[PDB]
Amino acid sequence: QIKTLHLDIRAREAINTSAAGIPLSVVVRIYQLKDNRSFDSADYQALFTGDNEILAGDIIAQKDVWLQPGGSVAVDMPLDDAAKFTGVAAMFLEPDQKKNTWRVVLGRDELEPDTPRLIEVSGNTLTLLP
Amino acid sequence: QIKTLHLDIRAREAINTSAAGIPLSVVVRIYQLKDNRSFDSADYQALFTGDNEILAGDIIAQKDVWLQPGGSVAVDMPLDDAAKFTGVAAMFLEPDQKKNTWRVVLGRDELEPDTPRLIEVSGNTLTLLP
Amino acid sequence: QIKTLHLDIRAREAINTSAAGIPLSVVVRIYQLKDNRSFDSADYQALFTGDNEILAGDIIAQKDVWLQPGGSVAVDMPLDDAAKFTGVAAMFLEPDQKKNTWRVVLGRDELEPDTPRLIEVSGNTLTLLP
Amino acid sequence: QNNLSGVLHREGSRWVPDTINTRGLTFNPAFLKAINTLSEIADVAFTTGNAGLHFELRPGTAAGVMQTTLITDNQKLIYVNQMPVWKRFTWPADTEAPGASLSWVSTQAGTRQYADLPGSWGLIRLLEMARRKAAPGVASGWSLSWQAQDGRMLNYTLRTEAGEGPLVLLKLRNFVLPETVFELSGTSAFTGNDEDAGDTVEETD
Amino acid sequence: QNNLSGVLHREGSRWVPDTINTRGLTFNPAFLKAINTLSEIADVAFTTGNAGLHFELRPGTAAGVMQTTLITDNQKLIYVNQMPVWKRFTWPADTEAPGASLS
Repeated sequence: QIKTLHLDIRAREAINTSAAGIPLSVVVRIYQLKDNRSFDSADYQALFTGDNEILAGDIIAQKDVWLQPGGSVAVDMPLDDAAKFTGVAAMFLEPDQKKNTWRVVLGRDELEPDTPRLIEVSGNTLTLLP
Repeated sequence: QIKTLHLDIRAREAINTSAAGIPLSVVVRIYQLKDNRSFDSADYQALFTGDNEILAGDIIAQKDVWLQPGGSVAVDMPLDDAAKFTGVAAMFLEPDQKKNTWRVVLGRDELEPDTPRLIEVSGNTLTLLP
Repeated sequence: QIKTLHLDIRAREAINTSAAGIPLSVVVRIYQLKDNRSFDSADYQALFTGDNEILAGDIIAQKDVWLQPGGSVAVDMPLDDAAKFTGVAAMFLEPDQKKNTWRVVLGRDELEPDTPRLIEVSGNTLTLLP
Repeated sequence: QNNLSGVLHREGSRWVPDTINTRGLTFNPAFLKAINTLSEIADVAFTTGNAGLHFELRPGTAAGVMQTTLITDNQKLIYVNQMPVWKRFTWPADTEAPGASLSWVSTQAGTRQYADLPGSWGLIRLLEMARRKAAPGVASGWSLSWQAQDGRMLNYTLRTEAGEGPLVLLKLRNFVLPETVFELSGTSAFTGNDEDAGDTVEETD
Repeated sequence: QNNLSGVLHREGSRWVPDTINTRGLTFNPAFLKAINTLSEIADVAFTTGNAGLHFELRPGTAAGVMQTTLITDNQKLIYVNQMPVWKRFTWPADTEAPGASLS
């Protein structure tokens, strides 16, 4: 299947803008899951600050990337074989927990073994690209 | 690549001199890193006394050498394969945190498998040699 | 030959003692000579205060180190190629001009390119070490 | 309570003079202000004898800077532009290495700490330097500027509990217990505005 | 406070003698010094009855010696010529093997 996890994270200038419209940085976390159901059950608060060890136990490993406004950070991760779902979540100033534009789940099939998949951050949303 | 970490640490008589010019000893630590970005982000204080476990978790192993003023200590270390960066940091009385002459990063490529690379300590600075 | 001038200057506690036996500091000067004959002809007075420009013209460059009683100062000098003789002279309270224990001449051959030669100051004399 | 107990009746938190039922004896107004300030310290910070208050603390809002970190009394506040959520800090803690510091991460550099101040009285030392404070938000409504080096500023918005919180401890600077009470000098003087004017200069600058 | 309450008034931290309003009766100066020293002990170490002070600490700067270590009451200070930074000792501690040494 896929041996090495490759991700490329783009970012425009207007990301995580405050009430003054100020371009702010953001912290994005990468999760290697055995279960995706608990990753779809947690809210914004119990995922980044909570002690849901049912979700944390399904997290095999976690790695935090840290991108400037208007830049990019490449992800070269030795992908675990039990990592059925690559959990991508971000911490905006205004995370829309309702419309759920702050997290995406990338399964085993949608990875590429020698090409990074492109995740673009804009405004306060997460966006994939073909 | 490189199997065994070999380092040779020279020292003159005037190292880590106090306000009275007195030749003092010093403690040097060797770090085996998976990441060099956090090794370039920490200051003098949070590296030697801090609990930056993000940096400490990237430290695979640590070993502390301990040299006299005007002497040398040979380093024969079984080099880990994930140790992409050999972190060398020292604890002077006056560590210039600004000009950053108190730490060096030696990558995977600049090691020699059967010859120690030469690190010379003088004054309160760290110096490599070809 | 030798590219970089390296010198290490040790000092005990009893250096340049006055009539009250008080440990005093001292000023040592380093000279890069083209001629050693005029460096052996000048006395204590015309070298440190005189205008012997025949001797000063043979001095390519001069650098003054400044050591505490009971300490050391490392010398990292980019050695000139015409500097055939490294002139070392000191200014004690009681410079014995007769027995000439206040100056030494280090030629081109007795330098080491990556190791400092050791000059030890004690009492009011200058002493080399192998 | 016993040396002049017919003169100053304890009343509320201040000290009221008009209880002598006596004429022909005033006293120095330099005394009566300097005891009112001390009792206002006595009823904000020291409520149980053991000399400890606690005050809610601050989230961060920044402009071109991130990883605003402060440590005091092993009560960390690390902050990387998450959702802003309050904290609660007891000011005299248990045994530790007691002190305080501020450290930020610039866009083009690593961590460099602003200033670390050791000792149990450190939190009131490093908080002196940005008294641009008055804020029209929450009830006790205070903010802090902390203009560090190279133009990067890091904001905070302080919300206290009982009166003024730990900002009232700045009133002790340049404060000496005065001279005489019951002095003949100072017969006619109306200086009942400094207790408003010092906070006027404080809460505007 | 009750055996000679008109003679020695408690004043500040010492004991002032000249409030007897009485003549023909003076006392030994040894007593007046030996109570002043004891009240100076009473207003430095013993503030809350439980008899404990605390005091800031000592870094080192030496000459030809390293690894200066002292222990008191399981509160270590190990020192290998780092940046000198103060620390804090409470002098009577909890249950331990209480003692002190320098190595």
